Amino acid sequence: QNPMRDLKIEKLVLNISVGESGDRLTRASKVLEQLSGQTPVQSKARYTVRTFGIRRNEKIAVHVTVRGPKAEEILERGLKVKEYQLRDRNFSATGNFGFGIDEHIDLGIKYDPSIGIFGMDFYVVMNRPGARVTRRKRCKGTVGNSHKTTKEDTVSWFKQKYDADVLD
Amino acid sequence: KSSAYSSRFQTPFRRRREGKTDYYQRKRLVTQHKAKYNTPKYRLVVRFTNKDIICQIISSTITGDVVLAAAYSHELPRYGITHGLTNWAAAYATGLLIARRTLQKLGLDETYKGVEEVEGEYELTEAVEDGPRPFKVFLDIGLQRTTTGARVFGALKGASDGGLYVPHSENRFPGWDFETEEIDPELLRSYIFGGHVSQYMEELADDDEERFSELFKGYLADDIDADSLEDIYTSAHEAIRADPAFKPTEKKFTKEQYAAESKKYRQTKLSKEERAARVAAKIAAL
Amino acid sequence: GKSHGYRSRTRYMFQRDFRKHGAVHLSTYLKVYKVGDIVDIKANGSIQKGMPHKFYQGKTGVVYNVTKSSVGVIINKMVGNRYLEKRLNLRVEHIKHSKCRQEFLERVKANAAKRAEAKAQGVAVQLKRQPAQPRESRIVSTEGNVPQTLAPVPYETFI
Amino acid sequence: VEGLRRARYKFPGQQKIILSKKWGFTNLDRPEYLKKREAGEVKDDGAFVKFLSKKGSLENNIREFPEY
RNA sequence: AAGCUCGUAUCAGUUUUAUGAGGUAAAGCGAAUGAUUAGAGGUUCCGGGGUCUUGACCUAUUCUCAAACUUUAAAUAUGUAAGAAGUCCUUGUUACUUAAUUGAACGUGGACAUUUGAAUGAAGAGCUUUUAGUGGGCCAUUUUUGGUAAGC
RNA sequence: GAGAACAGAAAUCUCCAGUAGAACAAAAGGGUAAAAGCCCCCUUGAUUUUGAUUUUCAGUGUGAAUACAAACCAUGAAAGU
RNA sequence: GGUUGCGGCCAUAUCUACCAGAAAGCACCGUUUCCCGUCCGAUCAACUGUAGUUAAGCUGGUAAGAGCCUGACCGAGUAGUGUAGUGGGUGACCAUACGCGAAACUCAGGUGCUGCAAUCU
Ligand SMILES: [Mg+2]
Ligand SMILES: [Mg+2]
Ligand SMILES: [Mg+2]
Ligand SMILES: [Mg+2]
Ligand SMILES: [Mg+2]
Ligand SMILES: [Mg+2]
Repeated sequence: QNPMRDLKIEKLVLNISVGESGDRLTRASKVLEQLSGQTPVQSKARYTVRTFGIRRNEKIAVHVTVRGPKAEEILERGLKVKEYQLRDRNFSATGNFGFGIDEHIDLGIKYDPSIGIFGMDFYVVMNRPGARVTRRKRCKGTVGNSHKTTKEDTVSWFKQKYDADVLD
Repeated sequence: KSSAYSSRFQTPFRRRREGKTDYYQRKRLVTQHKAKYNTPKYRLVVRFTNKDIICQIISSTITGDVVLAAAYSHELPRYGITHGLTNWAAAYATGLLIARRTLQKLGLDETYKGVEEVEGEYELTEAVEDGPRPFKVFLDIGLQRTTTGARVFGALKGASDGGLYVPHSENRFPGWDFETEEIDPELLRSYIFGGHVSQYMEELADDDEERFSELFKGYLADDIDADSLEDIYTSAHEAIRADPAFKPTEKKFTKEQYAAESKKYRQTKLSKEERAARVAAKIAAL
Repeated sequence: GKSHGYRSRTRYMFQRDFRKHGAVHLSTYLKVYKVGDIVDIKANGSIQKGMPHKFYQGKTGVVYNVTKSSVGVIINKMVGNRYLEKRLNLRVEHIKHSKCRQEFLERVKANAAKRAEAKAQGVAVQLKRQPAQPRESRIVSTEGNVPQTLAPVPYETFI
Repeated sequence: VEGLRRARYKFPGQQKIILSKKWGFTNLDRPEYLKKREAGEVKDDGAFVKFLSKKGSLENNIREFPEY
């Protein structure tokens, strides 16, 4: 019985973790502007670590969230780099998954030596219709066990489409 | 969950567990000046569910809240409004309906006739000299967020225009721009008679016929074009002021008949004798 | 040196009850107090305004003034060898109606009803309370209740 | 008994040597412990034991003490 | 010490009845926090030796504790009430308060006498002025702090 | 706890569990979860006039604190504060 | 009796794992011209009730369930305690006389009640 409990893409987050701030971060933030069509948001460092070379509230990283049909388009181009292959890991016990890349030029953007080369973090959030019950202001509730997203459900969902496989 | 966690857990209030009542604002909404003794404070409760609008006048008592008057959006069909029972214009009409209904009940409908020439102007219900002060209520919006243009303030306008004195400001009405501290009456008046809906109908008709057929299906079936919703709202306002009394729907069946049918679809608890049988039987099988 | 602050030695007195923290229920604010009412004082730890001093904890007084969110209470305080009158401004969260007379007003109503009821029939309406009296004579039967003999038990350790 | 008697000389005050009627370090009398053991209500866990109660879920009380 | 106003009158180092307040004695640790003995069953791409042990946490148990820990919680002490300045019925004042003669406060007039609202007692109760000496204390039972202890 | 290029015990991102085991300038004890904590917006009531009350107490002072009245203001859709 | 709005007491109401739910209601759900708010119409705002679904929320039932609540000559008149003696004992402490009287433990039962308004085979 699966009349409406079909697995669905909730959102996709593109995270670029830059050690320092300033010119390096601005160029990294430039990549996400046209890769997703949206202005990104920078995150500050929670507490300083001397070894990593960051200070408290230094605005080190940047991320962006994309939803709707645009999210699938970026995911498909991001899966071209992996050749539609993932490990038995990369899938959370909550039904979420993600992967990382080392270059952003191979997505389709030009080299642009005024920007540079950056890696990206892909993470896809999965859910089902009716997840609003945990996000609405009034009468907030919790999703039932049968309606939850499972690791075995996501990998099966990832196999039927994209004709991909999972490693050991 | 360990037994220690459960034992020391303190459950919140039932209305807070269900996420329906904000007790922080409730205390300030219902607490009366102690030197005024049993003088009740009346709340104008306005709630918005899917495809329905609810308006009530409620006073608080130790045993429980007491309703003074009620007005439902689904009662608008008997006043000429059938389409859009949840939009901004519907909120204004049911806000007017509750205001006129309570004035008649208290015998004060003759005085404080409201405004018969609505033009989107911000004004309060002034008291009359050597006479009774207007009935005063305070707006209760519950968990609704306060944003300019929200439908809750639309029901507020109808109650104010209906003769009720409801203290409020005009910075949350549509047409108020944050750059200049003044209201725009011409844009506010359009929302009263569904001006925003009319603009959508004419624009969507000349942009995409498929969506204009999918939406506004009742308008096509009943032959109401983009210039007919404004006049039916105008006629509805005059109909509300004419017969604002409450008429309940005739019950097809009695409460006893309803009770008997609902009994068949309810599961009943088990007493101790058969509960002991179930566990004893499970022992013999396991 | 010694310490004698306003809330000294109130570590346990002003605590909330177990699993009874949080907001105040609304029935506290819906009660009505009038001049002449008898109220008893119990501070609430979560309301820091209009809080009584620790001496008046558990004391009972009479309302003499009513304000917006508070009432005035009169307390007799023994100082030296005589009592002095004390006036307190307390928010309604820290007080409640005293039941030391709600069960006395009903006896007043009962006395009037009994006095009027017997007026037409019998004199000596007998509306004074009496202390517990010694038991009257009675007969105890042994039918099915034959006395059972008991004896002291020997000493044992069972440890 | 002789070992405990010799230990009294190291302590001030008066001490008594009492022969307990309980089974070992348990809080049960000897006849009570024997009755529980023959009914399969005692399970060994290290140096002490665990007993079977009439409360709790049957799912937990069946996998333990299968003899009962 | 001088009295003064009055005299059945209210009062009481007391009990009873009704109704509050408290966190000490005790108790508790397979209840929170903090100590603490012993095994048992499990867990690792996440400690270290060795091809399998010792430490780590997990779960179910076990021994023993707290002036500055605690769910529970006495005994003794402790607040208030037990009527005439009371109760009830009717309706007058106001610039306060109420959508409103709605309410609040204070009153007019009417109805109910001392089994008139538990017990016991009461060299009567209430009140004012003025001034002496004193402001080194110590002992006993019980509770209790410092100290090995002390006629400390 | 389960996951994501460089990335590791600790950088950033996502979900789940989470009665407060956090935080609230300072000593400690109370208090607090659609807040009294975190972030954002607007502000000066940390204002004017003179009384009453609580604590230490001789029912003196000083310090601190509580509830109002009469003004003028802030904030909010509003009750309110 | 079911359901919705507003509540009162604030776990007999919570928590864990499963099953069920006619009618209506509630809800998920569809859309982005307009008021409005975001990195993201996810949250918030508006529009339609039309295209869909009881999958979840929600409600009820089930469990020698955990927790919670109530009671018991269950433990126990035990621990503790007011008062008394030219009582016992080197002492530490203890017994008796006239009174008050716990907690843990054990067992049994219970698993929300209810006010105002509206609506429904
Ligand atoms: Mg609010
Ligand atoms: Mg302050
Ligand atoms: Mg103490
Ligand atoms: Mg002790
Ligand atoms: Mg001298
Ligand atoms: Mg003597």
